[PDB]
Amino acid sequence: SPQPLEQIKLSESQLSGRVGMIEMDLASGRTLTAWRADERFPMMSTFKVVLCGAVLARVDAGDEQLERKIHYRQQDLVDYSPVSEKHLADGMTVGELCAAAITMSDNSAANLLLATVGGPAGLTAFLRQIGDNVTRLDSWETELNEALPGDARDTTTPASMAATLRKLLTSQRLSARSQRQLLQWMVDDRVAGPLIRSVLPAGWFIADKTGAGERGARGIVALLGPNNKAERIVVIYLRDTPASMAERNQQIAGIGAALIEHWQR
Ligand SMILES: OC[C@H]1O[C@H](O[C@H]2[C@H](O)[C@@H](O)[C@H](OCCCCCCC3CCCCC3)O[C@@H]2CO)[C@H](O)[C@@H](O)[C@@H]1O
Repeated sequence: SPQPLEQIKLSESQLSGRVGMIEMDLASGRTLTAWRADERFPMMSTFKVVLCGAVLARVDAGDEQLERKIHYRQQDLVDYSPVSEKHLADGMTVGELCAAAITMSDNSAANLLLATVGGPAGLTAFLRQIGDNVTRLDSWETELNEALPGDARDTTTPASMAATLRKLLTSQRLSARSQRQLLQWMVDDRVAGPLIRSVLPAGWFIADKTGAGERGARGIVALLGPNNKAERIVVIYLRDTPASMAERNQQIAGIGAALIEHWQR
């Protein structure tokens, strides 16, 4: 593979799209590779990790319980609800809703959770409160995936998202149990995790959440590292490309491959 920045540039040229990327040491927050790290990209389903961080903050405060059941109606469901549509009769616990949102990308689960934190405005307030002054959620599922050209709504930047993920996972803002839960949900991703594992060299840790949206929007937030260790946060977003989903996937994979082949800093 080319060197990481070389590969990232090639991905833009080939997709005729914008790529944004950061690679960050998990333990220290040291920024390692960066590209358009201060530019705005749709979060899409990657927002669900931040959402469940806010939910866990409420649990830690005793204002929420992972075991609390939420009940809802078929008329509440939005597009793509593989787990939540199965529980119209019995409801789902808050913990199961976060598991469905993160591990299956369930959109109605995410909306039910989003309401518990005060909606898009509440989640944005939580972000400001942890010192992310950039990331913003404005819409619910599935409008938050619209990726309107030039729109600031429902965006993050690679740098802000990486810093925020690090805060949630390691800063002790969340309790020990909550930090561990948020990572385990990402470890358990069923959408992309198994596929990624199947193609990663032996010895590499992976945890992830992916997203997809309109106008080619695509992304991944991940923890990655050799020696079976979660060493670095890698955030990669794509926007404004007409390319097939297959090609967007392949380009993100190519950027990942370049980072892995050229890991030593
Ligand atoms: O610009 C597109 C690139 O497409 C390929 O990339 C290949 C790569 O050579 C191979 O090594 C990998 O297989 C392994 C996939 C690695 C996945 C890494 C997972 C990452 C994803 C991002 C977050 C952290 C984990 O596939 C991709 C896509 O076909 C080739 O390198 C080359 O044609 C071109 O430079």
